[PDB]
Amino acid sequence: DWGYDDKNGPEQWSKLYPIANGNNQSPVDIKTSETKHDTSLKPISVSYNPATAKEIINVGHSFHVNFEDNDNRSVLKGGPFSDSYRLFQFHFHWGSTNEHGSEHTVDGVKYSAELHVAHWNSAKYSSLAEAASKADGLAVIGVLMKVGEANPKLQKVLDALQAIKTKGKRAPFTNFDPSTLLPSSLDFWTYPGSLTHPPLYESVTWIICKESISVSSEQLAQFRSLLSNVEGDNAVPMQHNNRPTQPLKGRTVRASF
Ligand SMILES: NS(=O)(=O)c1ccc(C(=O)N2CCN[C@H](Cc3ccccc3)C2)cc1
Ligand SMILES: [Zn+2]
Repeated sequence: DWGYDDKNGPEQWSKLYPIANGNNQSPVDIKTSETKHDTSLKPISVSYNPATAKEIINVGHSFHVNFEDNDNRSVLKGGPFSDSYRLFQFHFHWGSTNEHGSEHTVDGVKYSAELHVAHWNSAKYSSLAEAASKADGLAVIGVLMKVGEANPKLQKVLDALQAIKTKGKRAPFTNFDPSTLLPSSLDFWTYPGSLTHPPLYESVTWIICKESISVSSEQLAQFRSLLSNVEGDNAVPMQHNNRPTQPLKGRTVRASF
């Protein structure tokens, strides 16, 4: 299959997934001198119901927190969108050291981690599986995480990790509103892009917050403590899971501010 190590990592993904060399690949470096302000961009509005939080899962290369997505209890609206988008999961990316780990970069600056909050177009489509490969099917909020003070909002997520230490492990994760993880200012950049790992579908409208959130060095250690192996095998920590930034290929990054 695919991964983040030497033989199966980002540099080699194009062999199984040709779209990796596509025209709408993510993530990107946001150059602030080259962004175009857009007055038509409405403010981002998120309205999430904590009752939709369902489950936390170790997926080998990462972990996901999944949400019930059968109705519109948890929605994203506004920004560049006419359609309402339904929350389905959030997850993080991180790096081997504090010096890197984010996927998106801003004026060449790499952050320590990045939060992704993913949604699918339920106005246009009937399911995530239908939406996933569509140009307007997915919307992901990206939040850059800067190493510094411990983030108490992250704690419930971090506390849950001891129950899903190895690949394939899953556990209930309930009564959680992930808008509590977002920065106070929702000023954003947006561009048309892709999933940042296989299958790399060019189906994502990216919403990148200009304001970062904090994470401590020890909080990052907890991410890196997660194991990629199945229970009983020799422990293989998830050291990193961030893709290198990709060519803009003439796309414009728009700013709401
Ligand atoms: N980093 S990112 O771009 O924000 C990103 C967005 C969505 C997903 C995701 O939900 N999955 C991808 C892996 N297989 C699963 C099923 C799946 C496959 C394809 C599309 C959606 C979901 C779940 C992963 C990464
Ligand atoms: Zn992601």
